[PDB]
Amino acid sequence: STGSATTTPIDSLDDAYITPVQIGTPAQTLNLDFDTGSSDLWVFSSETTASEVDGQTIYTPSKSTTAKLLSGATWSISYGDGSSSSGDVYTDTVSVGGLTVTGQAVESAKKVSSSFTEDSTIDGLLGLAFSTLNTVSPTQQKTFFDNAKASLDSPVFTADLGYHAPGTYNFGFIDTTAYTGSITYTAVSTKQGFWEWTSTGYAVGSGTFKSTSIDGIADTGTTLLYLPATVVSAYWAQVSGAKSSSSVGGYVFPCSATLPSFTFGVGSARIVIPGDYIDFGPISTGSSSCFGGIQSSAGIGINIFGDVALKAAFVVFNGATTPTLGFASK
Repeated sequence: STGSATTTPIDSLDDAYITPVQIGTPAQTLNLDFDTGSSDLWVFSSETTASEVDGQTIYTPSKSTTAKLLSGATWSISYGDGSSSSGDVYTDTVSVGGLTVTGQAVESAKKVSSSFTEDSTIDGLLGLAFSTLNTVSPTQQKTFFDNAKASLDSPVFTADLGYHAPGTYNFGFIDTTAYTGSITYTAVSTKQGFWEWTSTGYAVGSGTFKSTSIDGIADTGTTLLYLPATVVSAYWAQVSGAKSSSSVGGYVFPCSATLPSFTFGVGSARIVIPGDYIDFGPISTGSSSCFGGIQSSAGIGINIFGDVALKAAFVVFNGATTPTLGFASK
């Protein structure tokens, strides 16, 4: 089997991407944030505290003939941005782009933090990291991908995120028309539960490539590219007037600037992030200070190849017995 679903930016900045997902019988379609940095499939629901729902579409398990309470199971998750959610668990049929999993754990939110409530476009998350990170207790649950894997033509999914445009998540096949040149594969460590890999270095603009190992995670659920302070300083030093602002929470630059590209290494291959991808616009409406899309990972504890980086590539998440990651230009 295979699946193929279009993923769409939630706003003009590509802050996140939503993908329609069919849950239950008859289908209830919710728009979920596919997150390769976490491992819970959770949804706004008929159980979510009413004051914490503001425009989201909710899953109502009582209206699904295939929903079953997973008795005694609870979940609670905190994300890197400080947001959080928790609740109880149903099993139900879940389909993505024509690919169906029966008995999927669908984590129903009883509580969500402010950032979730305030984002009316995101009806929940669909985790695509390794199932070892799943938060369901006392019986940990599998991700949608883990459940689908045995039925898939090939044990893979791909992320093809657009810049200011829709893109695609495919399950079970590699669309050879969706990228240019060849795919370069690189080793993954699952030790921390993430799609963790080591970039071979970077370049700023037309500068020389610096060969250096950068361990980080491929995380579709993080907007920006978070890298070591040395790397980030080298990038922003090439933008006149750019500076790190403690008050704003990172590097800012004059909105009048033209940003250089940023290249990262994948083995001997090179992925180029155009300068425009690194512009996250005014820090507040009407400001002439713009927020940067490359930020320091210092104090996160991990480097994160988020959407800024991933959207510059066609990315293969190979979930074979020995997992790997592939990157191609597109």
